[PDB]
Amino acid sequence: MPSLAELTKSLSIAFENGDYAACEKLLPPIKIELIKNNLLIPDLSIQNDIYLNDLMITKRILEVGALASIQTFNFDSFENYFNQLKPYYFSNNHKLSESDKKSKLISLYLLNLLSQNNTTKFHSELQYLDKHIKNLEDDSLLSYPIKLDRWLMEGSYQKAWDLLQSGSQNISEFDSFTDILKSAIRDEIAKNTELSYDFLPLSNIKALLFFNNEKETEKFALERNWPIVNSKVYFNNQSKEKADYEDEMMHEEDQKTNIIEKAMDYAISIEN
Amino acid sequence: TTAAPLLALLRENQDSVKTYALESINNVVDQLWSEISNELPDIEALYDDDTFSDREMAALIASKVYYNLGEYESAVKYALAAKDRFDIDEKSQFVETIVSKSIEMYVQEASKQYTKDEQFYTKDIIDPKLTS
Amino acid sequence: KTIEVTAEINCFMHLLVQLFLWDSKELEQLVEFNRKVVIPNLLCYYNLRSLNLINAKLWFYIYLSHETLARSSEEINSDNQNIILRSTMMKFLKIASLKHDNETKAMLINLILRDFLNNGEVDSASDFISKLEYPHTDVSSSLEARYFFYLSKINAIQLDYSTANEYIIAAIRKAPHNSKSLGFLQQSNKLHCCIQLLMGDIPELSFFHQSNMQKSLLPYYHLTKAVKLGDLKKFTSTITKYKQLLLKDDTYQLCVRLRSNVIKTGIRIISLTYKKISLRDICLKLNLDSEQTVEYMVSRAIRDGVIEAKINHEDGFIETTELLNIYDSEDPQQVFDERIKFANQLHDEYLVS
Repeated sequence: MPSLAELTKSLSIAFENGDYAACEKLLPPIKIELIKNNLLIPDLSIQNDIYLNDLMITKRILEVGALASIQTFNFDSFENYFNQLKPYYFSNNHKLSESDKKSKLISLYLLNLLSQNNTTKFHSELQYLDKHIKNLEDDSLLSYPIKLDRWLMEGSYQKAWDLLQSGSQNISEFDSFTDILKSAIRDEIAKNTELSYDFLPLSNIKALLFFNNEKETEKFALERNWPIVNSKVYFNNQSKEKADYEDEMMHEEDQKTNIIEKAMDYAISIEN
Repeated sequence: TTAAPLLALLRENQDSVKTYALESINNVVDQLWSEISNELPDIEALYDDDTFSDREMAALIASKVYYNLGEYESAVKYALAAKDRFDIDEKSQFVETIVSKSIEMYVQEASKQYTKDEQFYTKDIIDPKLTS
Repeated sequence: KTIEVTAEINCFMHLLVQLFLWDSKELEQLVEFNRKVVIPNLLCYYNLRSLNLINAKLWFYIYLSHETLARSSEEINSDNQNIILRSTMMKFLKIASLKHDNETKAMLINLILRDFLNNGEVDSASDFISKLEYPHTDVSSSLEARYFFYLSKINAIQLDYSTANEYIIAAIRKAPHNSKSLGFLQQSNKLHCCIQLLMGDIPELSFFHQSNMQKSLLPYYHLTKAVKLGDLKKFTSTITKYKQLLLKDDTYQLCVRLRSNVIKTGIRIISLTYKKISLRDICLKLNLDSEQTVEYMVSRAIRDGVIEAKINHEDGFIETTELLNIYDSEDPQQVFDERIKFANQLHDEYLVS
């Protein structure tokens, strides 16, 4: 936004030319100013007021605060801004305070939601959008997170990895997520491999994990706790007893005992 | 139907930021409660501070939520601590219900306490708040 | 005086009711007035014991019109009207006591649960259900099925195929007569078919043929075959055709969910039972499905539990287990415990009556 004489104007100009840390310092004083205004929380007393120093101003300020938060690598704060910002566009319906950076925040928000590994939240967000059909398909930006979410489920790790590396969005602020997402996939791929192969070459595992330096692959094989013999990794699919609990599993002994108690349930149901 | 703008602000710090949300949330707890229940640990966190003395106003919102869940012993306690915002002459669905439970709790306590003592209501053995 | 006052209050319930469906003046126009009778001068008169002197119909009809959007298509695009109704009904659920107002408590749960399912968070569900759980003697069969249906759909989103299965099967029992064997039965049935597909595979299509509307059944058949036969190409092309269906039902989410399963079902048919099965046959099939994840998919399958296997890629062989004479000890343990439970519950039902 052009310079006039607010904090709001200066913050938008700063973010564009860099200055991300400076912007994060500015964000609590910027908040303070907003507190004075009653227009910070969105109202349902509007007739349809979408002017600057109504909804529209308040929207623009939150967005810039969301973007600053990403850049600083402060995903929780992004969510805070997003929770605040999100009604302004629409809850179910509102058309008159729409933008194209909207598309990019919600997609950044889906992905942020993905790396954390919650299917239910993901789906829940898609539903929240103004329509099921219109929004999910129409937006280029939205397409990246749905497609990545489908293939992660599917087993098509390589297509999804490849799509993030080559991506347009990778330059921007999918950049932030790329490091988290890479570790998550590579972990899944190492477990598939652990199960499937009795033995496999070291060269093969370095390429599947999406390394091409020998040394890193030795560190990861060790982290995973695999023996390696020369030229080959050997795999042990290596169970232990337990992984939390839930009886029918033995606090103190006997499934036969669980049968005796459940026998009292059906043998009381006879006698009388 | 979202409490999310208001609920988001509790997770940020500065007393001003906490104040701005609290009072918005207070009016519409009864209405907005489903969403507000998930932010409950945080609302308890406001309460447990005593450098930030709008503890009593946290407490009052939290009580409403505790009622709806069905932890009545817990709600009653927070309702006491709220003090000058627990007024029994207002007589809403909120106020009436926790008042009922309050008399209930004194009565229970007063059985056990009569058998032990014959002066307990004049003393600090039981809660002055309950007594008042 | 007692008799006169009751008579009026009943008279009003009829009058509003008759005045909707077949005698309204426009449903959207009328909402204000319905809201006006409820909030002052009605809840105020009741001593918190009403079950029959307020009814689902009033809230059902008002809310139904806000979601129709073709006899309404809003009156404020800010979304003030519908948000306020969601708040007012949410406020009522506090007002329906946790010891009294029990039938009326449940009707509120169904409406609130719908609105979150269409477009919202469905983890907002979680509180309503806990609150709902208290002794009931007065919640009717129709309401129960509606409960079960919203509940299954939520659990389906969250990925519990099993919970939603037991509830959905329960749903289509009791309620269905001739007024619940209509549109409601159709919604329920869609979900019940889907659920079986996701958890595993669906029973035969023979039964469903005579027990439902035929118009629905043809699109459902098309969807089931694609999944069962396992071909991806079938599944997309089919998904494309019945876009209109999945939209009406509020099941666009199926497209994401079913896809993994289809690809899995296409390996599963193939009986990899010999000591070694060659790699080539499985790569050959996968190429059509998957353009870069032929090895990944065979691996993915093994980790899932679809096939127990070994692969070496040096020797290029799959060694596998016999996918035929499985089902041994402790498979009866699961059956034996579960079937006894089912027996005890039926004996209990004999004792009561």
